Amino acid sequence: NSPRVFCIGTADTKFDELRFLSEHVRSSLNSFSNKKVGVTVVDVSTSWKETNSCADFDFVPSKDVLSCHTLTRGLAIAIMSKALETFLSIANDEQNLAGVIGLGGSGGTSLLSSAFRSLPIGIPKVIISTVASGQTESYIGTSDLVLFPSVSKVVLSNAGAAFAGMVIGRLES
Amino acid sequence: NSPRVFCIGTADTKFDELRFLSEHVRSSLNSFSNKKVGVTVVDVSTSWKETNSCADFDFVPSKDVLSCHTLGEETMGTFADTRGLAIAIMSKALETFLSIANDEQNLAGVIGLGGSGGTSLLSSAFRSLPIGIPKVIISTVASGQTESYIGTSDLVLFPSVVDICGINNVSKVVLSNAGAAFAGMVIGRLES
Repeated sequence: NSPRVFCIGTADTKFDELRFLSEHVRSSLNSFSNKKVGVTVVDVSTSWKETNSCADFDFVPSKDVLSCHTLTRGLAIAIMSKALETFLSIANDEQNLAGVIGLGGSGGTSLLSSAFRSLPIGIPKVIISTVASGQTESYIGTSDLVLFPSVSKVVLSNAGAAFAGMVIGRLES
Repeated sequence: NSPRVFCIGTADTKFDELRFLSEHVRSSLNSFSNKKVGVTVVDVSTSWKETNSCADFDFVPSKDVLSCHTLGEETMGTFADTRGLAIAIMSKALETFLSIANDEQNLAGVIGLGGSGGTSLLSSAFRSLPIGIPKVIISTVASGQTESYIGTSDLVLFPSVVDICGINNVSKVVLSNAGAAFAGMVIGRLES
């Protein structure tokens, strides 16, 4: 362990999408840096998925995010969104969060958005979303949340690379 | 010419923000490289407030942008006033300039600043570029209705958050981030 970065998937995101992104983030982190940042891959899908792991990455399945939470645009999302928010409010409270990146459609975006913009301005926070070109006010609110429009390796690549950029340059100042 | 990157804005009012961000794009591009990409600041202002250089950056004045463009349909557009006609002609002249840079495959990326007016100017031209070339816009409008600006492209809007215009505490951290985000996209694409 070390300072962490999170690649996050929602229901929407297919395994191979998340793998490519995490792989590209890590690589790029290593490549941009001047010599280290870990890549924790987290699943926050509201529906079950036949996979509680992501290649060789430190993982945290949807059951675990959820676990750390106590009890309106869906109940499922309302629940998980909250559980995510608390989850990385902790890892940021440990001063061990260099940024977060996730992908989702309209549902997944609205899940990640709120959980993300609850993080201090300046903390790299990225969402590769299919609702980027449209009304974003409700997602970005009044914060520095970046929405990359849509997934495709070329766009996964630039998003991934853009995130590595913000992180590294923020940590190497 | 080596790969090249344009940091674009209306320097007549955003000079400090442009310099600052380019300062950051440049050092990040350096830092993150393993090898050499130039940073060119370019002015698209249409006001009397004329600007001739930006620190020690390669610089192209708004009249240089203008001079590579032949007038077209833009001239006969609507327009509440002549400022808006200047903005439209400039926007199209940017489109040509960028397009020329990309035909001469100098073009490794574009980034820009702007409010409502800048963002329309940069949008229109940034999206004429093929998908994949890094194109970012630090805009006070990213939080709102973006369909207009991004259309169907890969253009990314960075929200301006705003501790205000100019440079201070929290606009700085988004400018840095935007800068480094852009740098990583450019290097990553070139060293991939």
